[PDB]
Amino acid sequence: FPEVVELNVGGQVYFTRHSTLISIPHSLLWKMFSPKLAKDSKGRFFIDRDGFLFRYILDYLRDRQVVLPDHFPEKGRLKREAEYFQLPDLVKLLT
Amino acid sequence: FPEVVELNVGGQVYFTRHSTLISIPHSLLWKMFSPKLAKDSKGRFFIDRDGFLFRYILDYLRDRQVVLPDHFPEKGRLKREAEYFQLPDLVKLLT
Amino acid sequence: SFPEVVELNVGGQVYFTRHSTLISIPHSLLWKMFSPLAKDSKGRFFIDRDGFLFRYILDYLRDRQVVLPDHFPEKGRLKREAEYFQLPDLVKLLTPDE
Amino acid sequence: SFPEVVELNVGGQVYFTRHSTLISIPHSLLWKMFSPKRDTANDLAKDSKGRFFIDRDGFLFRYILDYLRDRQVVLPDHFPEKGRLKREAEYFQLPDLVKLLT
Amino acid sequence: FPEVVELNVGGQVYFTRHSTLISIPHSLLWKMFSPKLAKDSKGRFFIDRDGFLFRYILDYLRDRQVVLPDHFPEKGRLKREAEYFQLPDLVKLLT
Repeated sequence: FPEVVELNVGGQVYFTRHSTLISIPHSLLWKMFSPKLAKDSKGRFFIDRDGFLFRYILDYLRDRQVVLPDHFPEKGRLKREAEYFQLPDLVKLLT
Repeated sequence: FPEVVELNVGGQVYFTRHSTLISIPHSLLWKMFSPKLAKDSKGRFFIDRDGFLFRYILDYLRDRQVVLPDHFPEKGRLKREAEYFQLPDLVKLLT
Repeated sequence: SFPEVVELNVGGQVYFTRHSTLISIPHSLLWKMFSPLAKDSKGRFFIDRDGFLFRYILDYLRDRQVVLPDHFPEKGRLKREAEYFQLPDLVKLLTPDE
Repeated sequence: SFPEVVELNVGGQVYFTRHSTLISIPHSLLWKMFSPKRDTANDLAKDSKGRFFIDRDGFLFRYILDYLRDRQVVLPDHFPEKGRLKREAEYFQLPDLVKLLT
Repeated sequence: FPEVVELNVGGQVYFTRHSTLISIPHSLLWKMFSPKLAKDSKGRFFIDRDGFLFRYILDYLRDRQVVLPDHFPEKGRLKREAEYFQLPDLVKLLT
């Protein structure tokens, strides 16, 4: 895997470090990006999840804490995304 | 059909796995993408439905459940979309 | 002729629909326009109307029915749009009796 | 030199309208701005994107644009800022719209 | 370093002057671009943060002040970004 990973999450393009994707052991992205996969038309790694919500999943992977926009109406949806990506501490934070 | 399908739903661009579109048998998207279609100017598969609501149709196809944003004012509209795409269990969840 | 999938620019908002949807209701304005027309700089068919309201006009053309968002504050404005597009049954659905 | 479909940037909000709509009311500001009666007249402010720029409230222009299209005013249900729009109609020099908003 | 620096901030491409990146001494971008790193697949300088919030970070580097859009819902998120980029005076302005 390259140092900088190019992702396509349900249509939205994200760039992150490989270390960020494998930062939390036993999580879904850690299982997927183990240093040892579906690709988009432009050769980007594809994740079949909501693109807009992934922005906050990424920031939780970067900081182990995520600040949400004022009057964020998708807390419950982000909790479901956190459940899918298997991030129990983020699930606890969003309950 | 490619592994990652590029969709244009009434103006809104979505990317999903082909398996996700054919996940529910006897549904409309299953009929449309059965391996045995209208295309946009940029060669994307076209769906003549509301683009904004398709976001929640996609998440239901991904998880066989969908979490909606807080104070979602388009439950009735999504129910009509679920009826069109022939997803009875999603229609039941929105009633 | 007209393509299968029509690219529209309605007062700034970009919409994509099937040509069959635009000519689904005979003697309506969109039927008159697309029966076999201004174009923007990007070559999209231009409609000089409110872009946000067109979303509900499109759904009425798709199903001959339209569900509106809860506490929709532009019922009167959509009625005016329905009048412009010459959709009498949609006008009747949006007109209050009291 | 004006295109059939004019791309406008009104204080941040992007609007698309026909050139005929902008010059529909003679002696109004948008008519002065866009009229080919200008003959040797070219300047109008443009944004970075190349769109014609109008230094006014973007949200209220929506109802100014609909008055030019229909020569009537259909407003959203429970619209509070009626005076602000009349002030916009005063700026765009639309006396008949001013009279409708009284 | 070139006069005009090409950046990739979590997917979003930004172009700025080298002087703007080193305008505030002892900040993270100063230490990164000092005349005395990570690169994207296309050879662009990579920053593993949120791409959308980074425009405001550049505005503060240019003018030493930042005007936010009316009803800006991401003040808290931009405060976290300001903390990461080590801009204490910007953090104080966002508290």
